[PDB]
Amino acid sequence: DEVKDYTAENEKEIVDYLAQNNLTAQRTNSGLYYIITKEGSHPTLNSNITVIYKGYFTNGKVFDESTEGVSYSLRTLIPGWKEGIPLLKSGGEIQLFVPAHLGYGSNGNKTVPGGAVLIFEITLVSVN
Amino acid sequence: VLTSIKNVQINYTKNSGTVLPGYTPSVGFLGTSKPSLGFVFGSQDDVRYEAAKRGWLTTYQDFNQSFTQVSNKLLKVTANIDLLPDLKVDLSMDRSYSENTSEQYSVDPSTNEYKPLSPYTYGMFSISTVMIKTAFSPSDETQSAAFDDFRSNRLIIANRLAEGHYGSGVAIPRYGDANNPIPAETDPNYAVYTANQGYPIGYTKSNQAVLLPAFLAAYTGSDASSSSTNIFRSFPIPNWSIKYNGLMRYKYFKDKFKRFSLQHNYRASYTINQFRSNFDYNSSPKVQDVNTNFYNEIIMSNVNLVEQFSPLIRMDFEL
Amino acid sequence: NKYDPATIGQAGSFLNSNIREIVTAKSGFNNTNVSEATDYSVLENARK
Amino acid sequence: TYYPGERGPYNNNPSFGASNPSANFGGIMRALNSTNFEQGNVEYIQFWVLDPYVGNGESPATNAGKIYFNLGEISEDVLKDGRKQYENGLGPDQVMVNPQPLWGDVPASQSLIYAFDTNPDNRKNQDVGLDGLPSSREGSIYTNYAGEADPAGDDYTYYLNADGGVLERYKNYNGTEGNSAVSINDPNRGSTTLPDVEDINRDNTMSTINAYYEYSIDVKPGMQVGENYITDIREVTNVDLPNGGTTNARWIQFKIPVSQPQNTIGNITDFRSIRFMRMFMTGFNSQM
Amino acid sequence: DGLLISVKDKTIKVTSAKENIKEVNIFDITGKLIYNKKKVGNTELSISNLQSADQVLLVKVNLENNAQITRKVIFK
Amino acid sequence: TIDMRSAYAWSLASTPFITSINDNTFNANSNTLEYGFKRAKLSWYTID
Repeated sequence: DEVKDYTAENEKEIVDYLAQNNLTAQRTNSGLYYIITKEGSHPTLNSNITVIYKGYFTNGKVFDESTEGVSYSLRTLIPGWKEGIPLLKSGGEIQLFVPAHLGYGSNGNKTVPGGAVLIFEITLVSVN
Repeated sequence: VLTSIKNVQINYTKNSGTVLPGYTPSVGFLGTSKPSLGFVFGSQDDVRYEAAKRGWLTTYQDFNQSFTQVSNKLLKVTANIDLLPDLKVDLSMDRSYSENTSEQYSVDPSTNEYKPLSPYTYGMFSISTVMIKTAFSPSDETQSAAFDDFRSNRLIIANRLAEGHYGSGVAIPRYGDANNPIPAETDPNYAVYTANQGYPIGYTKSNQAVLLPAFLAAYTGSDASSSSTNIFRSFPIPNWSIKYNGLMRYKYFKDKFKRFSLQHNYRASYTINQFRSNFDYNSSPKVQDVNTNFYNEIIMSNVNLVEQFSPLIRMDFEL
Repeated sequence: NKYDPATIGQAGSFLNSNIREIVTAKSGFNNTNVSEATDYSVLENARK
Repeated sequence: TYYPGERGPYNNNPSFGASNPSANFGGIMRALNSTNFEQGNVEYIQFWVLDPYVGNGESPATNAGKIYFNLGEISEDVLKDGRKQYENGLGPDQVMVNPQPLWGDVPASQSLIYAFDTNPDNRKNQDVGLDGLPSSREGSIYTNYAGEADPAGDDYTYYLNADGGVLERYKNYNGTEGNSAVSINDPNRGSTTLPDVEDINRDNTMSTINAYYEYSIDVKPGMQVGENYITDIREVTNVDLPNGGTTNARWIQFKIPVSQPQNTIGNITDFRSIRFMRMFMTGFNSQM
Repeated sequence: DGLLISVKDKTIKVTSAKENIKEVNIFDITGKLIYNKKKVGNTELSISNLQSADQVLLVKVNLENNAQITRKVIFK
Repeated sequence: TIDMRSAYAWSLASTPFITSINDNTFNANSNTLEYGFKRAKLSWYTID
């Protein structure tokens, strides 16, 4: 077994990123940093949402792009989304700083290395 | 003490193939070398990006033909051992791996960049293994030790995969904790949560990556805490054939016996008839399926463990 | 369409969880005029 | 042999002897190997039958009834509960439906092969009929006849293990309980080994559609050619009998055109899918 | 030798293992062609059309490699 | 001809309809034990 811990590394990288770029992010008990830029007029664990998100790394390299609304069940997503989406209503915009343990894990997948912080810009337009 | 081995027959066959459409330039009278001299003589190296940069790929942005690659690997190691003067042992190690990849492509009008589109992979796998550790265990419609091991190893493999995914930095989320409580009876996922409460969130009892290595460890006699969780195996385990004309030497010269030979064979293989890449395993935030299992990079339908004592024993003696 | 197996009974789909059961296959449709011969068919042990 | 005054299998009518015997039915059904009547050009149903009002054991002239044929998608759910009952999955150690499906125990597990094992104990616990009860718990479901030895009325009796005439020995030969004995030397010889399953076409699925065409014929003492789909009548006068006597017989050939159904039950419009053929007798006052 | 004839109930299922059926001829014990399928070109055959006034009927099938094989069957 | 008088090929049938799908003559529309209240006895065989 080659288990690798990145919680401290991810947290310090997020702190450094928030120090370089002037942004204030609240921290949850699970280690997720979120910035809610605006709200609307809340999705649950069983709810279909439409997102215009965009996910990149700490260096600005985008690994996932969605300029058109995509429908998700909010129960099949990464824990970072499960903890960030119910924090805002339809029409709001949020920015997540999901660490490795709340994202793709310590092993990751192709084009996304393990132990990497993922910055998501999500625009929730529907909670159908 | 190692002089028993006499011959080590090693056969290794590697076939490769590459189909590239959209090749605009033509050929000459005696042939061509436009892509690369190696490609004509079988380099098999990447030429797609080079061809796009050189500008001799199709500029059509809706090209429906797919670039294809094929690879076949076959290892057929054979060895002979003579541990005893009247005992002959033959060892065989077989491994077949076929991988076919296909992908559409586009050429960027600017800078002529080769952009792949919807790449997928499939193929077959087989490797010689040894599963004699549970071969003689009693197993029928009423009892089976190997099946009990299969049932038990699922939780161990799920915990190992969770540790691999969740790198021990936080408590592993499970279906029985407060963070993921059992839903109401009207919830569609109530049955899934109730069936496996102590398992990690992304690794249930029906997850392929959980119960495939568990099955292999249970039916090969390996320990679930240290068995390999990888789909493919690299080192084939030898299968054996033993012949013994030795009992005739003790006292059977004048003990009414004129011939005596014992024969034994064991040959076991592990085969994946059709594995393939999964499109759901991508960079999208969706990581769980309808069964709340993490998507696997490689998906298969059946895995076959074949074991054959042919024969288990052969006593051939003439008086 | 609304027969999406991914969105079974989420917000406005025409399929319920009963669609997963052969016994309650007919009741798995939110529509009214659904027939066991036209709209859908069932096989308990269909072979691939 | 049809008994209108005798209670049928899985019948729990509190007042059966006080009801009119002509209002009851006795029927059987069968699957068709070739379901495309249009391609096969299936033209009619032809049967040579024996007139039961002429022979030595002739029925009374007042015992006139009707025989109905049904062609098409007929519901295989013999016991209407929505669940396919197969008795090869029953047993004490097997998982049943948590609520009792109104007819007895039904296995909750998906069936794989319609076959029994060779364990006599398992065979006893499984071969209990379409009700799913081993003749001892049948009183819970069939309360009106709980005092009888066979409350459901589905006990099987071998014809050489019975008593009486030829007709009497076959009265319980079609029972679904106990008709799959492991040993062929058993006094109550099974007559079959396949478990009794609510699946006639052997497609593993229990159809519940009732879209079929209905034809009918009359059974009357004075039937003649030219009506009631009668095409030929053959009269035999001197028939040699094992007791040395003589009797008269009258064979009647019926040709019911498939293309001219008398009624249409359900939503069926073409003969391209005719999967089940059923025939049931009704309207008779006494044994026929 | 490669063919698996079977008569379950008023049907004669003919399956050719690793070969292709070309023609199937069915004869009664008299020698009358009660069935003839001059053109199939398929692995699996299902006649299901015999009259079979008697029980024993003779079937003669030739494959794509011209392998005349005859197997007597009892009609059930 | 297709022979249909085989004894072992017939089994106990379900409750039929006598006029149409809306005909409750033999209690065929009943969802209770009354569905089987009109079933008289019938033995189908071939004398050995």
